[PDB]
Parts: sequence; C-alpha cells; structure tokens
Amino acid sequence: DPHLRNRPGKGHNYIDGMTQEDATCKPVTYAGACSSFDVLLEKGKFPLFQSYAHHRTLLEAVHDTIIAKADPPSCDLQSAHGNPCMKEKLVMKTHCPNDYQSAHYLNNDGKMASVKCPPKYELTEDCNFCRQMTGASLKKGSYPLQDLFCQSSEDDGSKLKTKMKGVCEVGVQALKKCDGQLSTAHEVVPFAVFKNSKKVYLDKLDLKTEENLLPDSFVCFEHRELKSFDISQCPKIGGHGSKKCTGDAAFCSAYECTAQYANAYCSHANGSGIVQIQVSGVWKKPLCVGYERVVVKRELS
Amino acid sequence: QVQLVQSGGGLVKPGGSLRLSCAASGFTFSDYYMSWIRQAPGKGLEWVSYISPGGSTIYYADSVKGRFTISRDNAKNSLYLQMNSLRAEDTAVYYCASSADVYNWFDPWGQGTLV
Amino acid sequence: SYELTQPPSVSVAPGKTARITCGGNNIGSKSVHWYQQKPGQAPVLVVYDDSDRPSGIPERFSGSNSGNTATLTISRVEAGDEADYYCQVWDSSSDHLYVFGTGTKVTVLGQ
Repeated sequence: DPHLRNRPGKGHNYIDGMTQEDATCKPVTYAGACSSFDVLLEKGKFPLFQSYAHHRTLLEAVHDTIIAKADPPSCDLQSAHGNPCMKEKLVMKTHCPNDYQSAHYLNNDGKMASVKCPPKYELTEDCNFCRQMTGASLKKGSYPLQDLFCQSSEDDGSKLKTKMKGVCEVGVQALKKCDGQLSTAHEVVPFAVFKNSKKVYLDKLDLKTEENLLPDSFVCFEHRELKSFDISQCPKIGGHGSKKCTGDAAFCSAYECTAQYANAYCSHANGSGIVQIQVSGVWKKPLCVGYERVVVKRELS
Repeated sequence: QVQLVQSGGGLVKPGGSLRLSCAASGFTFSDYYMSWIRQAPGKGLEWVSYISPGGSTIYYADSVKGRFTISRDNAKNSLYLQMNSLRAEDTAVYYCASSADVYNWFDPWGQGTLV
Repeated sequence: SYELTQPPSVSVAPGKTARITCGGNNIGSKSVHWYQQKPGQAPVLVVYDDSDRPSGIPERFSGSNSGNTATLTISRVEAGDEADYYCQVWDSSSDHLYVFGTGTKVTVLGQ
C-alpha cells in the first residue's frame, strides 16, 4: 500500500530510445515523477497491474532481460508508411493522453514494440497518428498501451496457442476463416506470453499466486524520506553481508535481524510470488499476463 | 570508453569495391541504431545509410541506394559497410555513428576512414 | 528536400561571444543538433535537443531554436574553438532523414 514505487528488480521504467528521464525513472523510487510508470497508479485505470502491483511492468521486464525488444523498437507514423507496427496497432483501440511521443506494448510476437513520433510531435488521442505538438513540453517517457504485469519464467510454452470458442479473428491473429454473419466488436481480451510462445489470447483469466521468501517478495527501505535499499546487502541467516537489516516475521525467518543496528527495514510485499495461469486446463508459468482492447469477430452458431 | 573504432581500405579504381568495418566496445551495441556519414574532401557531411539494432529495416540515401550494403554482426560487436560500383563522387572520409533511436543525434562517431 | 542554410564564415575575437545560425524553413518545430569538428578529427556532439549539452561540453556553449532560425552561441571564445560547426536535424522526407547544414568555420581573431 505505501511501497508501490519500491520496485522489484532494477526498477527501470524507460524505453531505450528516450534517456533524459533516467534521473527519475532509472530507477523508480519513493521520490520523483516518471511519465512511463506514474500513469499506472491512477486507480480504476490499469486494474490488473494494480492487483499484482509488486510484479514487473513491460519496460521493467525488458531491462531485466525477461522480455526481448523487437526489431525496429519504434515504428514511425510519418515515414513511407511505417508498416511494421500499424497492422497490430490499428486492431487495438487505445487512448493516448497529450504530450506523449512514444507508446509501447507487447506485439503479437511476444516482444516489446512501440509506436513513436519524430521530435516535437505528439500522439493523437487514438494513438494512431502524429501531429505537431500543441504545447511546449513533451513527456519524456513512453505511455503503456496495455494493463499488464510480468515475471521471470523458464516454462516452455511452444506447444500453446490461442483457442477461443466461436472466434474467427482476435486482433492480428486469425484463428480460422468463417462463413457466417459475424459480430464485430472491440473487446478487452486477456492474454499471456510464455517462453517460446506468441501472444496467447484467452477466454477466461484464471491466475494463482504461490507466495515465497525469495528476494523479489520483499521490499526494503531506509532513511517520509524513504529511499529504496538493495536486499542483496542484507546477510541471510548463516551468511555474509555488507549492511545490517531488520524485517517482519517473514524477513527474519530467513535473514538475520538486529533491532538496534539495522540500516534498513524490510517488509514482505503483499501479492508477490510465482504467478501461474491456467491455459486450456493446464497450469503454466507465464512471462507476462495482461489485457488489451482489440477487434474480435465472432461467428453465429 | 565507448570508442567506435574503424578499419577498412580506401584506395580503389572506379567501378571497384571496398569494405569498411566499425568495431564497437563500451556500450551494448545491440540496442543502438548505426549510421554511416561521409564527408567529401573539404565539403560537409552527407548521411548515407542506417541499420536498425536488429538488422532488419535498413534505409539508404538515393545517392547511394543500390550500390552499398550496410550490415551488422551483433555477436562480434561490429558494423560493416560494403561498397560496390564505386566512382569518384564517393571519394570521401566515411564515419560510423550511433544514435540509440531512429530520430536521435548521432552520439560518438568513429575516427574516420578515407576513400 | 529540406535544406539547412549556414553562414560559411564567422570571425570572433577571443573573450567575445560567437554566434552561428542554422537556417531552415519552420525549423522551430524540429530538434536541432550541433557538432564540432577540428581538422583531422571526427565531429563531436556539442549540443543536442535544441538546447542541451552532453557531459564534457563546457557551459560556454548554448543552443536555441525558434521559427526559422536555430542559434548556437559560444560565450568566452577561446583560440581552441576554431573549428567547423554543423547543425543537423531529422526530416522524414526525400531520402536523407538526417539533414546536415553547409557548415560554419569559426576562426578566432587576435591570433
């Protein structure tokens, strides 16, 4: 609740093409503003990530090498056409606020793509076009187009594939060809990307979280003037460390605690742990899980 | 520190071919676009081509389009420019540059190589 | 094609201030970059993003951009500032995508 900006992993919330916001997004901590991550905490907006708040974001995942970047990491909306992203971008209805030059997402290939404008141009309110900016200052970050969370995983999902009842096309993916009169609508569809899989769209979203005493399940803080503090400096029980630490019952169950000489205090992050998802009856460990609003066409049978 | 360092011969007869190679050491080089900018003797700078961090989506300038081929070997941290069907208008000093995204400002450049 | 115009010569006495104007149609809407090149060298980025400096460039260098003119201003000119200064922009038109100016040679008088 109070430690939403104490990030798991490195905490990097910048896109590679945009550097000048590194003083406050690299990493994100208790203090400072970050246009790439702050927008994720407006309540009611991004509910799935706000549920699993202590799991990584997309930019956060690519800078922890969990999610790979696509070839050209940014598609142009001013070039000859700038096609590599447009085919995937049109099928999704999104809404970009003003002053944003870039907006990122998980492509259908499982990598992080982004759509970006030339300097001092901004994205329109549908994220499909670039226009000469109307203000004086552009946002120095990239706007996430997906309610999403990510984690490290080695679970092979190459055998997996999108299966949805009565669906002909979901976003880019064409599951089959249909002869019946179709119903077409923008739907908020869930999805998940795995180790060796593409984007797998889902009918139901069934998740389960196994809690553990691993490092990413904790948040440590020292001297509101709180600043983050690496847990790797705290020595475990029967180990060696450079600092001294105290924690809750969960933290002191594994690491040694000293109530008087501790540099920092570590709590157990609520809603943290290994998350698994149920795809067509089988439980798997996904790399990322999210929602996105895409064009779904359905048969009448 | 970052040190884009170049090699490659630069004395040929018209219609010939050459090959410049720019080796990178100090950044990741897998996340940065790479461009080639030439400078005629005494004149200013002309951009020639750019290659994306992954190797796909290459762009050339119509002055050079069709003749040169820019490639990269991210494994061995290198960036190649193969020149074919050369002629006197190409005689210049060629530099490699890194931008970190397609719209950006060409931070550190190679040392230069005459042709 | 989008062209950037740049005065070929600029003389300035040491201690005075030097000014170099990059002229492009509607250039206030693009990000302007300034490189410095000494003889026998490679161009070095002295200014990017219309007004900002990479680490290593002294506070003597300042960038500005408005309307149809973007100016690089070198305060406290030193004899070592004799060089070619080029402006550069991105332009997704007519095949160049990175438009360098004609270049300005700054020579320091009193020397």
